[PDB]
Amino acid sequence: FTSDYYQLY
Amino acid sequence: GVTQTPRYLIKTRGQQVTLSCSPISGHRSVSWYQQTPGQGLQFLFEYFSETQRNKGNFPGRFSGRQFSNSRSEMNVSTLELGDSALYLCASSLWTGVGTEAFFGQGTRLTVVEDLKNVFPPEVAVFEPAEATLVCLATGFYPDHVELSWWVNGKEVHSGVCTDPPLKEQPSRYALSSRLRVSRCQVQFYGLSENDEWTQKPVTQIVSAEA
Amino acid sequence: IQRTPKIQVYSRHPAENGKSNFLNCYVSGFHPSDIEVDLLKNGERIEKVEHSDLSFSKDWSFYLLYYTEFTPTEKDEYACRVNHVTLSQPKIVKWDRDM
Amino acid sequence: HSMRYFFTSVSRPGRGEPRFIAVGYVDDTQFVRFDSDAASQKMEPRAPWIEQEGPEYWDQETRNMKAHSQTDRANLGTLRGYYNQSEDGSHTIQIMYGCDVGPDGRFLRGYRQDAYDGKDYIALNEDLRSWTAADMAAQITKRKWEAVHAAEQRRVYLEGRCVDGLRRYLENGKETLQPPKTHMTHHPISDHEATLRCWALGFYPAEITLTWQRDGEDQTQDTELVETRPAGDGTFQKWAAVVVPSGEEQRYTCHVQHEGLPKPLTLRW
Amino acid sequence: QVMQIPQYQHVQEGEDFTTYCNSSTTLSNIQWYKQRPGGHPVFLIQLVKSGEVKKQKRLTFQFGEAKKNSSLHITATQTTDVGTYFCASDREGGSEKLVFGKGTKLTVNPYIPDPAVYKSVCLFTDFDSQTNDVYITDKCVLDMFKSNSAVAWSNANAFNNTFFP
Repeated sequence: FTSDYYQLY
Repeated sequence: GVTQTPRYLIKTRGQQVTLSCSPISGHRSVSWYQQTPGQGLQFLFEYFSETQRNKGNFPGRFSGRQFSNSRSEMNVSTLELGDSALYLCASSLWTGVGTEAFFGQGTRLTVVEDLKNVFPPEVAVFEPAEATLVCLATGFYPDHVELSWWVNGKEVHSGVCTDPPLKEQPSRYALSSRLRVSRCQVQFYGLSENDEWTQKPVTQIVSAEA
Repeated sequence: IQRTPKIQVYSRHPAENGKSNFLNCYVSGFHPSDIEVDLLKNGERIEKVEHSDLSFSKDWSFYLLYYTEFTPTEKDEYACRVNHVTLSQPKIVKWDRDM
Repeated sequence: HSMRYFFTSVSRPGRGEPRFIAVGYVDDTQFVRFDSDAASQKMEPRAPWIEQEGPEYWDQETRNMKAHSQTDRANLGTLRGYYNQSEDGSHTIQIMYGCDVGPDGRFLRGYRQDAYDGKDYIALNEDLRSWTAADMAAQITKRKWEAVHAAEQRRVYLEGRCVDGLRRYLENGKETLQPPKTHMTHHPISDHEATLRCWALGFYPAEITLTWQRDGEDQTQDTELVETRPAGDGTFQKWAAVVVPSGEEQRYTCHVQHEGLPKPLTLRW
Repeated sequence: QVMQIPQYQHVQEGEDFTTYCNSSTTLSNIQWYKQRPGGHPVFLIQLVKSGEVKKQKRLTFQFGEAKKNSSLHITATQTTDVGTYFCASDREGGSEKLVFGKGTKLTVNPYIPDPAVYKSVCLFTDFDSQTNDVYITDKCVLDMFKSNSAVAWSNANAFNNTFFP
């Protein structure tokens, strides 16, 4: 439910 | 661009067997995959920054680790006959969803019943009558062949027909390849120096001249 | 960027003597969150000051809620101290029963 | 209804790894907390209705925001490169994403907003297909997140997993996730002036409105209004005061506007 | 859990290798892997949920312009296209990182054919595309393009189960 997606800066 | 070693390790039942994956430079997430033909790509466990983030459905005997340089290694203890699979490394630039999980070249593990069952391949290039050449790799186990037909020292790929191999007694294998023109070389990545021999089917670079 | 907080010390309920209560020092409106908040009984720092969990508002200004179990009494005086990068000196804020 | 995930990633120049205080706010109630400095290094439950979730869920969440912690480490490195700032500074990456639902549980509007060192670094618009920006570093993040279509994956999360977990929490929190007291206390100030404080307690959510109306005329003068202060147990507190002359107590009243109030109460002490 | 409906799909070198990847639990991305036989699954492209279609090389990827759908299309298939094409789904919320479809073993037929069957070796060579103690080798192609050479051997008729010099 927490975003499994981690887009990097 | 994932470099994975070993390529065709052939350690028998039991043993420890360490498989090493070096992800693409900058990829900080490593995923481990087992390609059993009966189950396809099965998720073993994923490593992101020295930690097991995601783990598949495998027994405790399937263990891995990741290093400081994001390189990851796995260990498969107390092997049984069902582990003769092409183990795969999936390197993600970042863990979690939304990252292109590139794949390493694979580790074609084979759990041989006993070391004696491993044999080098008997080789015979055959004359063209027709101009097809046939390099019968014969009586090898397991199917860890990379026959690519160096005619003059270079790969050809004009005609290969590496059979995707027949079993002698359906269990030693045997492979055939075809090449046409107007010598062959079959690589049996076999036993390693670590493996002991009580009778040696080491990795032989065995060819046949025509 | 650095922004000064809008410290508010208060209670869950109106101040009443002889019953349980909590000093709510709702430390809000600050950034960065590298904050050090103390709730002061007659100028004495406390260690039973388990805070809230650090979260920010729409304007990115963090807010914290440091709450301590106590009993409101007229004799002793309760206060909350805050130390932020913007704040050149500690800003003790008296706990007003009415306010 | 909405589910907010606030992420704080204050860096530490050599004092250790960056602190990753991360919280979960479905509606105006915190239910999950992640503290990178916590002993457990786990997803500590913060609501009585989230402690019933399965250990698989807790492991998933703790692995996810451990990954988010390292994500914020890498993002801090990249931003420190972008802003050309020194490592000696304690820089903050504060990240909030969330999704809105209607009373039917259908997704309404998704949020994904990012701030570096206080300023709004980059945010997700109402369309959920493109991003906003504030500076050239936000432009680089824009280019990176539009080259890999990070907006599409974030929107997928928000209108998929976000709303799924949100509505699941709704069935978890019918009794808690879904009434100001308004004491109307008075304290003397002077023989010629006084202030009236109507004392609203224990109201959820925090979308309260106090106006201090006098039967027709609006007042914002001398009506200082404090921010929405929580009480500690998930509710919030609100009050306001007006500078008025003494003896006219019956002439001034405050009007309360809360979702949990059947009618707007008015007191005339 | 993803369902790649065409478990196996034997086509010819003409066209039509649609490998629709049915799924629920809307996929953040799908990705596509062309596992060359006896090799690793080569990453082709990740279809982020932008909908639309992507045209990498002559292959046609398609990610559904909606929740939980994907596809792929080689259009003009060829010999080099042979391989087990794999789905994937990061699928936010899944403990397993990538859930893979069971693959789609793609095999093609050259559209060449004068069959001829030649220790010693017996070689069934240059036979028709539809031509589906002693050891016989499964037919394989020579992408030179004459293709379809089969080998039998033991210790001239060979394939009891065409030219016989």
